[PDB]
Amino acid sequence: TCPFYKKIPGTGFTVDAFQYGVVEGCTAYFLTHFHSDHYAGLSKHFTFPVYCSEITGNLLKNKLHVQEQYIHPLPLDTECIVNGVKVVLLDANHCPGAVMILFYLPNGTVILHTGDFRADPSMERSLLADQKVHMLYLDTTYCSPEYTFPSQQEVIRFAINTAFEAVTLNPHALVVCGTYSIGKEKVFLAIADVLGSKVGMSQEKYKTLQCLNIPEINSLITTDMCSSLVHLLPMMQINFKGLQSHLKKCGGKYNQILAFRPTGWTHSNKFTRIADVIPQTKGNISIYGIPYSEHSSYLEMKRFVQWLKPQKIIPTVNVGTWKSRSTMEKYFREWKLEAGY
Ligand code: NI
Repeated sequence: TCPFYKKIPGTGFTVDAFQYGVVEGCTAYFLTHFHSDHYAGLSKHFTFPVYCSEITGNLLKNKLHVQEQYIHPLPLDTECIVNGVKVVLLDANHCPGAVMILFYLPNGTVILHTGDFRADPSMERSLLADQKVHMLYLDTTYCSPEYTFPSQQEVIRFAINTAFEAVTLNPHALVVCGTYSIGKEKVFLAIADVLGSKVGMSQEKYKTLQCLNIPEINSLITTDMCSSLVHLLPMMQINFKGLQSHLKKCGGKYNQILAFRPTGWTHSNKFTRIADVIPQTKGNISIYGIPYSEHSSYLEMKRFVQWLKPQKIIPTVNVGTWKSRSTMEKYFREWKLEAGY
């Protein structure tokens, strides 16, 4: 049965609610982004209207084989009508195609559903500023003060400098980047751009990237592994064993690997500045763990919510345990007392 946190009250709308079969009373199913926990249940067998961004629609058609008749793409930053209700999709600063949805209810209530997001100050100067938002459905992935991380830009600058140095020292070194879903494409795109290369990958991953509306993409990526000095592999294969095996496959064209593992947070974010990062090394393979997040830090989340001043918050992440719900409720009350709403 569909949870209350996936229903928009006073409409027949749901958000990210595809794993429950037919939801009784639902006339329009929104999909915030193409991550499998959110699209779970969608397939060529789905026959109700799905509303989403253009990029998400491209993925639904080509990767999941959802029939075109049921895909309803909407543009961003544009007031649209769906089933007699005014809605706006906003960029979520998550993965490609990911949106937040603003619902303008017939009774006059305004609801923001963030989907998955990485809060940013630029959101305080969007259409959200034009009116009061009463209810917030919030991505609470990192809703605890220990979760700090660097900016995306600091992480990219580190990755670019690291790769340029290693390949200038050894022109026969290969760079490898791990991946398992869409998101975090700037890691590999920026390293390839500094090295004057295309990015090589599997046919399945190339197909995915060709759905993302990236300008000039044919100049940036290829399925010809041989021609390229930045390669993508599944995250699972970024270990000494998998990287040695891969080096064997390339026809001795490279004698060394430098690899990146973009992660979420792990325990050592608590001490180590990006400049201090050092890799794990075994012989001619070195691997760097880099904390590249597409979710809000605690401080980013707190800033956004204290700016928005919602009357009610409904979390969408870590809601399966009481302990987690209680802890989140405590932070929400702190933030409200501090900021005066
Ligand atoms: Ni996501």
